[PDB]
Amino acid sequence: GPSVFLFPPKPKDTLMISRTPEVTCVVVDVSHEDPEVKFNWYVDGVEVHNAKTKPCEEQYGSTYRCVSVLTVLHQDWLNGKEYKCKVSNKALPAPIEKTISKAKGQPREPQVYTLPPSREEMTKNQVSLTCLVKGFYPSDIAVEWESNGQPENNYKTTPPVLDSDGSFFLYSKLTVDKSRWQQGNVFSCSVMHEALHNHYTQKSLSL
Amino acid sequence: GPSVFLFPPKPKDTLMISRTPEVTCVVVDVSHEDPEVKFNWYVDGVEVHNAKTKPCEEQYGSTYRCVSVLTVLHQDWLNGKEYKCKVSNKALPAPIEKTISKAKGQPREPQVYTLPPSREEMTKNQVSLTCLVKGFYPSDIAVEWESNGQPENNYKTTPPVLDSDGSFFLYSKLTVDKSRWQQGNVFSCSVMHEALHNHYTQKSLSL
Amino acid sequence: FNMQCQRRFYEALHDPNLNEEQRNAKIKSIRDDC
Amino acid sequence: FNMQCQRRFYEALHDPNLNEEQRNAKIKSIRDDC
Repeated sequence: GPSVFLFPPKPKDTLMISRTPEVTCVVVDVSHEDPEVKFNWYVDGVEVHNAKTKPCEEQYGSTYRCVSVLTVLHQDWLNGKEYKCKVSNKALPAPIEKTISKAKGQPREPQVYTLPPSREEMTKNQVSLTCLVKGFYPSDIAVEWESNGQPENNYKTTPPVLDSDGSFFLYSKLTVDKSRWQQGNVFSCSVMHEALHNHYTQKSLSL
Repeated sequence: GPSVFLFPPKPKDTLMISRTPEVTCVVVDVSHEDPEVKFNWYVDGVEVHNAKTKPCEEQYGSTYRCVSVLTVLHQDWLNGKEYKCKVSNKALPAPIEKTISKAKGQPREPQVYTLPPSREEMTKNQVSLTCLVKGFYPSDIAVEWESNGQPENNYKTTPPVLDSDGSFFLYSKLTVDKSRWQQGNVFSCSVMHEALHNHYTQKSLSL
Repeated sequence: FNMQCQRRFYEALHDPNLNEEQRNAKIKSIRDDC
Repeated sequence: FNMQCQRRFYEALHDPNLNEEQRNAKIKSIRDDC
């Protein structure tokens, strides 16, 4: 039968007032004979009506996928409100309901540290600019890089790792040609997290 | 019905002649009425007999899980030999076969770089010693820390992250009291990987 | 992004003199009139 | 661990003058006798 998944908003979207955080309800394997789905959305059990439900799309096996997207208020997500998607179909005797909310627990402020390339890596054609982010809770976080007021997109970030004191850490690695680094360009690690002032901090790294 | 999982050896065990690499075959959810499994082991399709099979043990519920462990030659694992576990049981019409081997692909040597604590972290009670390991393939790798010839176990290592050139990187973080760091102790990141000379390299870090 | 509005969002979010209704209205104003 | 044996193991493992049989034997002697 049809199964339902409910996805949380992107961490950055809940934190930055310039973005729109959304919760996403996905139902898959809707049969071909009963192609129609109805979504009901709830915030702390109270039905809401502002969802964007697009029409169902046929997949390979002739079954149907159906997506509904609910935009949520930044402060409601951060304040722990509970978002529920209910999926109704004729092939189902009872509707399926999933529910999600923000990770519980006292938030903890990430400490952000930039680490320049070691002298040994300077012998290579490219070097690694490192951003260590440690001590944060919950694990929802966004990390980005820029230089000279322009985004740097050539970085990889590790998943959060649970540390022994109940907080998380990660590292973000920006690869740059050693020539750019040696010409003294300023690079910046930007971190977005609930427990940071303004939800935002930027740490610089330069030769 | 019964299901079978086949676990590879630990990366360190295949690499260090002091260690004994092992492949492990686990069958779960064996019926209570037939608490009886037969393991057959094969190396590149040829049956081998040196496995250590422990008697089945019954879990919660009435079902049993059953483990067989096969020791393998370091060079055979590294040279891509294929290890197969066959699980036979009266409930099953057909035996269940699982096969594993080393990840395939040209091995690439990890580059190992230690990064001292950020000058801005020296205001805290504890500081972070960082080991960057990059450029390695396959992802099988072991990372440990030492100081003054004794193991340091208070570290966390990220899972490997696939970089954009088909190689992997990771960071390992050792937390030390700032006092230890400032009194000049030498700390060591040790990395084990099939593409390192002697499968082993150690890089040092100190004030 | 506009750092002005992000600062105003955050200060409203954590203003202890605002209750949930007042906080929502002031955050809505920032969202709409930035 | 003993670094001597580990060096000998690695040298035996990559010695291009050893076929599989000769490599297995040299590796087995290393593992067995130190």
